[PDB]
Amino acid sequence: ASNFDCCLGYTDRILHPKFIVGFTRQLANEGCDINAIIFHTKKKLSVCANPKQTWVKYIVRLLSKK
Amino acid sequence: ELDQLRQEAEQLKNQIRDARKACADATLSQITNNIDPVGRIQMRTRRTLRGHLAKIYAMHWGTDSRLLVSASQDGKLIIWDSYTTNKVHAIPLRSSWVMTCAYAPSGNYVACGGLDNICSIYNLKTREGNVRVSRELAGHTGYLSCCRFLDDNQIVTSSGDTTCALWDIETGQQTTTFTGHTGDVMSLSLAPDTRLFVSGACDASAKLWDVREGMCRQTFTGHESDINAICFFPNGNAFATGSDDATCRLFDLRADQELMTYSHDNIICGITSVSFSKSGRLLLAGYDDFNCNVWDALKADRAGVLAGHDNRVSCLGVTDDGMAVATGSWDSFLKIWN
Amino acid sequence: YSVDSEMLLCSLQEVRQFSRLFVPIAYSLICVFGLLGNILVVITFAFYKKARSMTDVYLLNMAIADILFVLTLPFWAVSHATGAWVFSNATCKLLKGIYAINFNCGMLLLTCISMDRYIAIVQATKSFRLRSRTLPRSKIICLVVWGLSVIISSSTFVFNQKYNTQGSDVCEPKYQTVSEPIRWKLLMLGLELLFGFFIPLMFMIFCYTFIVKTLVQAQNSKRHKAIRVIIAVVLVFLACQIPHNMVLLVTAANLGKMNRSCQSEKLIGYTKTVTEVLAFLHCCLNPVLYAFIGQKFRNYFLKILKDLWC
Amino acid sequence: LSAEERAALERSKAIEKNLKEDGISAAKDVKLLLLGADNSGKSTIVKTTGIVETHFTFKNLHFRLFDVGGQRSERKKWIHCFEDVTAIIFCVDLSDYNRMHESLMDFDSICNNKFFIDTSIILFLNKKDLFGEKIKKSPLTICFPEYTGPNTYEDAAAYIQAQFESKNRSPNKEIYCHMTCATDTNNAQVIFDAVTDIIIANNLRGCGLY
Amino acid sequence: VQLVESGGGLVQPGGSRKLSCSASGFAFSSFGMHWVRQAPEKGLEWVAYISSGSGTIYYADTVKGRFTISRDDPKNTLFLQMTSLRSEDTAMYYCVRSIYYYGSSPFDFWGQGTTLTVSSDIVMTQATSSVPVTPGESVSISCRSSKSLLHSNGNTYLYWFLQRPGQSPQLLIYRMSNLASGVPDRFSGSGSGTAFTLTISRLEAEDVGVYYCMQHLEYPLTFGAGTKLEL
Amino acid sequence: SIAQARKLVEQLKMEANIDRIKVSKAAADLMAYCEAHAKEDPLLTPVPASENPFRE
Repeated sequence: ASNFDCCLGYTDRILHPKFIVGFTRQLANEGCDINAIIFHTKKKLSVCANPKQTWVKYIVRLLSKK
Repeated sequence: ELDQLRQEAEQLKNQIRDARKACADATLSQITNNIDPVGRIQMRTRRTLRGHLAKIYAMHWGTDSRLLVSASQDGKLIIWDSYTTNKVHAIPLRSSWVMTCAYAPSGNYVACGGLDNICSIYNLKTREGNVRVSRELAGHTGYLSCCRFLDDNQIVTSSGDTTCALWDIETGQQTTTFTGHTGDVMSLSLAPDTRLFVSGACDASAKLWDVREGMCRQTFTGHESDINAICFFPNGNAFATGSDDATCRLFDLRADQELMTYSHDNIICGITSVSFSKSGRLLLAGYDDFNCNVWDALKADRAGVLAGHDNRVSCLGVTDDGMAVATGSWDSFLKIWN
Repeated sequence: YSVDSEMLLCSLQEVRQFSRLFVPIAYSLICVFGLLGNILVVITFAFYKKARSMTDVYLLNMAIADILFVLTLPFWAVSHATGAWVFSNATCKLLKGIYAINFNCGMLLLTCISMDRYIAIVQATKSFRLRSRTLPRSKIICLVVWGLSVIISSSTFVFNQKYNTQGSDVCEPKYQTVSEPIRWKLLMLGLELLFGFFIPLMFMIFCYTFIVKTLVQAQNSKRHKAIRVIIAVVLVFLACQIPHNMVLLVTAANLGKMNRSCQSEKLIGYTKTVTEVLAFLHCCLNPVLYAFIGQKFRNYFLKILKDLWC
Repeated sequence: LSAEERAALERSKAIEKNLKEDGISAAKDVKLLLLGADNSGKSTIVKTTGIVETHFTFKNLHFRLFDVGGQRSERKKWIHCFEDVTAIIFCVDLSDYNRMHESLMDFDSICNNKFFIDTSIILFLNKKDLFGEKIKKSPLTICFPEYTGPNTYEDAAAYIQAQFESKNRSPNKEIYCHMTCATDTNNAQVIFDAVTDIIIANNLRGCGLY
Repeated sequence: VQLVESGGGLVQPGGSRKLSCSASGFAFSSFGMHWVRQAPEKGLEWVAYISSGSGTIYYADTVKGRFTISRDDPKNTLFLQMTSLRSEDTAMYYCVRSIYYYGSSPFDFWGQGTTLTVSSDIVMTQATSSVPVTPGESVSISCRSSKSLLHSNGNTYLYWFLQRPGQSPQLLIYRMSNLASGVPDRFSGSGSGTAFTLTISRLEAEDVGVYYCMQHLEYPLTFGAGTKLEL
Repeated sequence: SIAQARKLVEQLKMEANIDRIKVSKAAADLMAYCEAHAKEDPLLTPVPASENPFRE
C-alpha cells in the first residue's frame, strides 16, 4: 500500500529490561528501507534500536518467553 | 428565298402536330385498368467481383450468358467467369481513358473506344498463346460514346462529333455515315433482327435509322434535357429513353406518339442506364443517388428497390435467358442480383 | 526512560485520516466521466470500418488502453474506504499486474503518433515518392508495442503478494527471494521513471520542434490552427506529468539514510496522494482531446448524431 | 475440385497477383491537367488530335501532363474522367487585351465547379516583357476600363492578379500565381515548390491537426 | 509454332543422361508442359508434367524418385534429367504443350521426338486390334471405360488422338463432343456414362492410322491399347 | 445556308408520308404479347433453389 509508519533513527541509551513488556521487528524486506526492533514500555512510547548490539540481543531472548 | 423556305418548314411542323393529335382515341392508363398487379419484388446480392482499382465505366454479357467483360480508368480490360467467379483474361490497354466496350455474339472478338477518337478490335483465340490487336479504325473527329458489334465484320459507332457511321473490319474503311443530329450522340441500341437502330443525343431528341438504306424515318421529341440511356422493347415495336431531368418515357413505332412517363416526387437527379426484363413486364433504371429502382411497365409504379452501392451506378445489364442482373459503379465493385 | 524526542516511531495516523475521505471521491468521479468520455469515441469509430487508416488506428488502440485501466480502477477506492484487503491472493496478483500493462502501453502509442506525424510532414515529398507509409504496417507496430508492455510489466507480477505488514491485511510487493533488498526496489523504481517520463519527453520535443520549424515557412491558410494545436498539446503534457516524476525522484534520493528527519517524510507523505491523481487525470483526458480537435471525426460524429436522432 | 478446374484456379491467382503489383507502381506519379486559352505559350510552359500526354522527371520525381486541345465538344460531358488530379495549371497571355474577357469567364467557369471543390490551381502569366513594352503608347484603360493605376508596368500587373483573386469565392482553395518572362525562364522549380504545399496540406487533414 | 528436342543415343545400363526440348513461335511462359513415352512395339504412356510458373509438379507411379523435370523461362527450354537407367526405358520421348482455362483445348500440339536406347487407377480397354476397311464406307471405333468419367458438371473428360505411319500423333476430339481446329467435318463423337463411340463418315485415302483413347479425370493420365485401320 | 434549308424541307417531306394506326391497337398488342410470354419469365416469378444456376 502506501504511508507505512517506519523507524528512521537507531541512536539511544541502554534501557534496563524492567521498562520492557512488548516488542516487534521492522523488516527491510517489507514496507520500510531498514530493519529494526521497536520496544514498547509501560509509558506509551516507541523506542528503537539496531539489531546487532549485545543489549538488544540480550533482552529480546530473555523476554521472548513471558 | 430564306423567308419562303422558313414558312415551308413551319406549315409542315403545324401539319405533323395535327396528325399525331387526331390518332389518339384514348390513353394507355385507361386500357391498363382491370389487370392484377405485379406485387412487391425482392432480390439479394448473389455474387461480388473484385480486382479493379478505379471507376467502372462500361460492361457487356455474352450470348453464352456465363462470361462477361468490364473496363475501368486504370487501363485494364478483364473477362470474368460469373459462376466460379475467376478471371479468364486480363488485357493491358494502350490509352488509360476508355468510355465504352462491346462483346461479339460468336464470342471471338472484343472492342473498346475512349477519348483518343480511336476504336480497337482485340482477337481472342489466337494460334499462339497471348492476345493481340487485330485491327484499329480511326476516322472520327470527336470522342467515342457507344459501339455495338452488328456481325464479325460489321460494327456501328457514335461520337461527340454529332454523327455516327458503319465500318467494315476486314478492309478497315467507313461504309456509310448518318448525319441528321445537331448535338453530341450519347447512346444507341440495335433492333432484335439487326435491321433498325435508334440513337439519343444532347439536343433532347431521338431518331430511327435504316442500316441498308442510310436515312432517318421518324423523330420523337418529348424531353427537357440531354438523353443519356436508351433500350429497345423485346417485341421490337417500342423503346424507353433515360434523361438528365429524373424522368423515363415509353414510345411506340406503328403509332407515332409517346404512350407513358415514369416519375416520383422524391427523386430529383438524372438517369445513367435503362434495361427491360425478358418478358418485358419489368423496367430497371440506374440513378446517380446510389440507388436502382424497379418500375412496373404498364401500371407505372415502383415494384421494388435494389440495395445501394457506395458510389454512383454507371452501367447495368440483364442477361439473355434472363436469370440474373449485373451492375457496376464508381466504388469499383461489380454485384450480381437474382 | 530518559530518552526525549530521539529515534521515536513516526505516527502516520493523521496523514491517512486526510486520505480516507479524499482518495475515494476523486477516483469515483474521474472513473465515471473517464469511462463516459472514452466509450463515446470507441463506438463512433466502430460505426465505419471502411475509410479507417493511419492515425485513426493508433487513436482506436489508445481508447482501448484507457477503458480497461479505468474499469480496473474502482477496486482500490473500495480498499481505501474499507481499510482491509478482503479479496483473494489471486486478485492482488492480477489487478496490480494488469494496471501496469495498461499504463505502460498508453505511453508507447503517444511516441508512435509523434513519429507518424514527423514522417507525414517533414518527409511528405519523399514518403509520397517511395510509398513509405502504408496501412498494413501500423498493425505490426501495434503488436510490437503490446509485446514490450507484457515483458516490462513481468517484474511487477513476480513480486506482488498478499500479507499483513501492520494491523489488517494489505496488498504490496514483498522482496523475500533476492539477496539485496533495497537494490531491486531502486531498480524497480528507476525502471518506471525512465519509460514513464524520459523516453516520451525526448521523442516529442525532437519531433514537434522540426514540424513547427518547416510549417512556419510554408504558404497556406491551414498552418495557423495547426501551430495552436501543437503548442497546446506540448504545454499540457509538461503541466500534468512533471510534479509526480519529481516526487518519485525524491523517494530514490534517500532510500538508505538514517539521520533523515520525520517532518520531511511527513511532508512527502501528503503530496504523494495529491500529485499521484494528476497522472490519472492526464491518462483519462488525453484521447478525448486528440480526436475531438480533429475536423473529420467531429463532422462524422455530428453526421451520426443528426441521422440517428432524426 | 477437378483435374482441369484446379489448374484454372491456379491461373486466376497468378493473374490476381500480377495486376496488384502494377497498382502499387502507378501510385508514385504526379498527374497534372493543363487547361487554358490557345496561343498562350502553352508549349513553352510544359518544358483529329484527341489528347496529347507528356512526361518529364525533376529531382527524383515523375510528372504527367495531359493537354486537351482540338476536341471542340461539351467539356462537362467529359470532365468527369479528370475528377482527381494533383492540381490544375491555367495559362493566360497579357500580349493581347481582345481575349481577356473570354479567358476570365473561362477561368470563372472551371474555378467554381461541382467536381473541383478542393482541387488547387497554379496560374502562369506569360509574355511578361512583351506586355511591358506596349504599355508605353497603348493605355491600359482599353481592357478592365473602370480603373488601371499608374501608366507604367510595375503596378499594372497587380490589377490583373487582383481580378483573378476576386473571381475565387471558394472557402478552402489556394491559387499559387507566378509570372513567366518571355521564352527563357526555368518553371520546373516553380511547380516543384507549388506541388509540395498541396501534399503537406492534404497530410494535415489526414492527421489529427486541423 | 515449332517444338524441337535433342540429346540421347545409346548408353551403358545404370548410367545417366539429360533431354532438352527448345520451343519457338509462341509465349512459352503461359503454357504447361508434359513428357510422353512410346516403347518400340507397344502403345503410348504418360511420364511427367510441370505447370506454368513451376507451381505444381507430378510424376508417374513407375518412375517416381528416379527422373526429374525443370523449365527455363528466360531462354524458352524444357529439361528432363534421368539417372540410373534400367533396361526397359528403350523408347521415343515426345514433348507436348497444353493450357487450362474455361473453354480451351489441351494436348493441341506435339513435338517430333528423340530416339533413346539402352543396351542389354482408371483402366480403359479397346476391344479391337485390326479393323477391315474400304473407301466410301462409314465405320465405328468403341472405347469402354472402367468407371464413369462424367463429373458433377455436364462435361465428360475423354480425348481421341490419331497417329499416321512414321509421324507424330495429333488431336482429333477434346472433351468427348467438341472438335479440334483444323480437323475436317467428317469425324463425330458420342457416348453416355462408361461406353463411348467415334463415328467416321465417308473415309478416304491418307486417313488410316492407330486411333488412341485417353481420359483426363485423375492423375495419372492412362491411355488405351489402340485400334489399327488396314489398307 | 440554302443547302441546310433544301435538306430540311425534303427531310420534313419524307416524315409526312408515314401511315399511322390508333393508340388502342398498339396498346392491346403490347398487353397481348406480355401475357403470353410472362408465364415463363424467371425475374417476374421466382424459380426454386433446384434450377437456380447461381446458388444450387
